[PDB]
Amino acid sequence: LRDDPIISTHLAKLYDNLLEQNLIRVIEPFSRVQIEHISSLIKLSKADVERKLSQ
Amino acid sequence: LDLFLDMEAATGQEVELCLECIEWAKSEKRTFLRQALEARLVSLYFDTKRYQEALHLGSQLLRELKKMDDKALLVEVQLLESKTYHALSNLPKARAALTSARTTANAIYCPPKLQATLDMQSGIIHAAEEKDWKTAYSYFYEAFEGYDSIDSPKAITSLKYMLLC
Amino acid sequence: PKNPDLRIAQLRFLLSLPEHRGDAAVRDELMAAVRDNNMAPYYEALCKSLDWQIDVDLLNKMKKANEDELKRLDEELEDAEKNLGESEIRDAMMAKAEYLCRIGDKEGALTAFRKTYDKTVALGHRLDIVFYLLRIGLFYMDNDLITRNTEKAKSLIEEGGDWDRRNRLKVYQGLYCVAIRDFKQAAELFLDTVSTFTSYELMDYKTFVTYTVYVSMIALERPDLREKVIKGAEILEVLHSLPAVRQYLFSLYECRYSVFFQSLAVVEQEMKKDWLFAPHYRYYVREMRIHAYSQLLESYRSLTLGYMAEAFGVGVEFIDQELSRFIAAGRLHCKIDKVNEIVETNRPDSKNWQYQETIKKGDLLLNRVQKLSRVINM
Amino acid sequence: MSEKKQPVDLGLLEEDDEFEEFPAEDWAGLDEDEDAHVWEDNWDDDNVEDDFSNQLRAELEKHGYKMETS
Repeated sequence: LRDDPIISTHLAKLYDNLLEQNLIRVIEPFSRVQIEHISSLIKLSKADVERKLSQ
Repeated sequence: LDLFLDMEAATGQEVELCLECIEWAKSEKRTFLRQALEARLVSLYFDTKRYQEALHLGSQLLRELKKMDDKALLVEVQLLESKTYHALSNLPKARAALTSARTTANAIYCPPKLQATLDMQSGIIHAAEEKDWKTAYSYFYEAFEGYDSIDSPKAITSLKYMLLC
Repeated sequence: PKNPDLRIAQLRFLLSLPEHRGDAAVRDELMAAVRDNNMAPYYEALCKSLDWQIDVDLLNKMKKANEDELKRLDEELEDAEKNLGESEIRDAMMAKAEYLCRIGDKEGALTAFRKTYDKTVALGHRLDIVFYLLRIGLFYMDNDLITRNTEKAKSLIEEGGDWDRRNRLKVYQGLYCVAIRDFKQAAELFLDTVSTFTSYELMDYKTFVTYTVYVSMIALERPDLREKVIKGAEILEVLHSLPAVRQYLFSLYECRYSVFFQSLAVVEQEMKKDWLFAPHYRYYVREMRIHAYSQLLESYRSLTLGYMAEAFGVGVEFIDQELSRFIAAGRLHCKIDKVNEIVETNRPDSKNWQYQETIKKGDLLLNRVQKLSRVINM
Repeated sequence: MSEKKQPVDLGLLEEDDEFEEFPAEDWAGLDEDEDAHVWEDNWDDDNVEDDFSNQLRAELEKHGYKMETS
């Protein structure tokens, strides 16, 4: 995937879209929740998640 | 020339030496020869990712190809013109050069090296805007029909494109 | 005029204010002194130039060829005179007038372009003479004098948008909207950049891109940028020209301040020392800072100073006085508090404030119907 | 009445007779950069301009030095 073509952006949009389905999955029942309770599901950092969410 | 460029050795003297080939071909006044030397040299600038003089010198090559004969040679440079506007991510000029190569190559039975590359690039055009993956999957599917059993890196990237789209 | 002596004579601003860049700027001015009858411009700005030793050598040669080609345009004008023709006298008067743009004197060029302005057989030639006042009005930086003939040549065109005539006037709309600080109506002017081209009469195409990246980059939001240019392939072509511009779009759009302020000094030093782009360099900085702080501060309700100082890559002492100046001075949001040393906005700007944006016009209409009451009986 | 405008205008002619076209031309040094630019913006730009005309005018060149020191 370092020799991957311009379609790496399409793969990244597939990744971010599955991330979007994750976000509209777990946040959707939650009015107000811990960020590590909800990122502990996905075991990822809150930095990029905060950036994509806030974006 | 092609067997010298596929070796991939000392590309600095390759472009200048190709300019000595265009210089020599014009010195003996061989027009179609230096048209072929520009036709491969613009692929060398496509490999160098030098999109300024490839599009500029290739466009000046189009000014002497739209007037002259050998319409199948225009399919190469409007094909690679679609490759360089897609590489610069310009969709209307890639669709216009694509469609011009289609209506140029509609009368000519192209080799499947050239015939399948139209739909191979076309799927990247349509799935670049992601309009219809049925049509785009038809483009990479028929592109796979063209690249079947002729070249194994082209075939493994062809099925990479089928599983991709 | 439309000569390259316009752009060489446009380097006098960066020749003027620093003493640093006045070496190459005087180099191509002294080298360009033999070109397009350059005598009276550097004789005018000769106080901004060197001494009189080698200056008095070439003035004597330019001053006589001035009158030689001038009187050949005069005798050629007289041989164009007393003869049946319109465009012969139009072009003799016009080439005389562009020659008077070459000497840089709009006394005889005002009346000369006025005479061939009266010899306009069509309005298209009239708009050509108009643009011949616009191109020297750029160097002359008049305001109303060059909006007068575009106001009068604006109405009653009726001949359709031409290819670089109407496009050239649209570029000139880009010119005076670079001059003026109206921006959200300057946002429509560069939309012809599909059709804009290298215009050596005024401005290079890549410099047109370089100047429209500011009004787009500051004056437009993320639906505006994502709508026009991030969608648009025209900037996708010309982003390969300079790698900085791609950083100032992608890192700004990506809201990465630690690199954008590291690179924003190039926008600062680039932002000054420019002809038409100078005096607003205080405004673009501050306006871009508050637009960035509104960009981060829009999606964020409460904010620690730690992640903020990490985000901007700056000490807390500067963002302290920043947003304190941006409550009253910048006027971005509701009051920010430091009882917990944490940025907290409220921003009730939707529900009731959506209604109370109209109480200003309610009071202005109230005083205007008090003016209507002042109409009563006298 | 508007005849009490007359001694106030005699005061105005004394104000214009303080400096004769020294402030129109010298302040026109700022007006030639400021003419046809909307002066509501020139109050904000004049506000932060005159605020930073004393110190730290550009100052974005200095923040890169404020990175390692702060």
